[PDB]
Amino acid sequence: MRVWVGIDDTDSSRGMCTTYLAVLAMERVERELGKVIGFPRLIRLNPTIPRGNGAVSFLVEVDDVGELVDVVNEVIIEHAMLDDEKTNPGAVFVDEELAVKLKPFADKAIKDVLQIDEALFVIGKYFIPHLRHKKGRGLIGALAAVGAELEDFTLELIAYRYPERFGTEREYDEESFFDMDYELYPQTFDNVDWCNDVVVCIPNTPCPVLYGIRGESVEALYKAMESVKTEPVDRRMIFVTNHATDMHLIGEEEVHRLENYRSYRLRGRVTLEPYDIEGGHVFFEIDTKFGSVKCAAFEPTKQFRNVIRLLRKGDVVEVYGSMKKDTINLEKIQIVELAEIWVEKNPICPSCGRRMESAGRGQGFRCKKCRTKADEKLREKVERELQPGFYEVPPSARRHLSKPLIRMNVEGRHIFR
Ligand SMILES: [Mg+2]
Ligand SMILES: [Zn+2]
Repeated sequence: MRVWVGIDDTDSSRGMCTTYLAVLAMERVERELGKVIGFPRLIRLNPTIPRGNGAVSFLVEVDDVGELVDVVNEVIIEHAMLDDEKTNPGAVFVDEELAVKLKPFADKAIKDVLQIDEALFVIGKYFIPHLRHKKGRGLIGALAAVGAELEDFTLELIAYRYPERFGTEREYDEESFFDMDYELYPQTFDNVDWCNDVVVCIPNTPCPVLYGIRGESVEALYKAMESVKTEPVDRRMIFVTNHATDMHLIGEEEVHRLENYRSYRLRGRVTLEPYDIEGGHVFFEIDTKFGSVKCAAFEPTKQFRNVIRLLRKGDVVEVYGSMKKDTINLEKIQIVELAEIWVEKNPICPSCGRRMESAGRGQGFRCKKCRTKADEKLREKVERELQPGFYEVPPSARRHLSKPLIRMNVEGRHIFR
């Protein structure tokens, strides 16, 4: 029997994660019960809920479901850090035929906020077998990993370390990764920030992941793997993911009001012009269908603040990001229509080229150093530095679910390698 297995909430801010444990589980199943069918899936959920918010599923074929539960159960007891207060493992076991009924659930988990009671209701309703070793908060993610429909998807090859070296500093050749990026980009993407000289695919944490490489094909991913120079790789796995799909984005048309803890694409026109602040942050405001909305480019977006700092009143713009504390964290932005600015100003002297000074209330204008004259004010359309089109935050600040420009089929994209 083909059964989908879902798991979340295994993470300890010290030595275990989500994906690692799912690989172990996969190994055990493969050896005790049956075969894992296809690739496992890594499903990131609402990225606003109080880094790295992702559940995992995989398809297996086994003879008996009750044994499957037990196998996974034991994997959890042995490997998950159950003592850690922020670790409430959940897992579910769903007939292939029944996964489809969970698409809406998954959707809501990715875009919205969910309660445990809902997860439980669904489980009771379909007599879904499940594990909840502590709190059942992890059953939300487990159910979502199983239900999620992936129209668009990307792949990530995740390489894990040898246990012996968990918690220690990683060893790797930096150039290795920049070189790998030159070769394969964009079949691999967002693994390096050229502008900021950062290897993005290598985490900063006491976790089992050595590196994770995002990309479009299995071919490219394994190519990336062979070119890269690191300390030895123990386990390795490719997941189909909802990374880089903007799957979390609720469009303005979809909704009456805006809420915090949700993410949006919405168009507006600038009202309150941009202004820096206290910590290296650049705010502004736009008028929208929902009224006045605060947008923000925080310090960690670096050069992306430069393009934001430009725009002026009335500019038509479309914004992408999460709402926290009633302001939108910009991930991406489109300059749609540039505001036309007219200006009436003093005439430029034709000889010396400097600005003509007034000559009195009705007396027109003059340039005294030449012997020159003119009667009416020069009238120019203001020419601004900001081109229309699309702009995004640099890779070192890309959020997991943020669809990067390179993966969009649009005109006027401004990408800075
Ligand atoms: Mg998680
Ligand atoms: Zn002059």
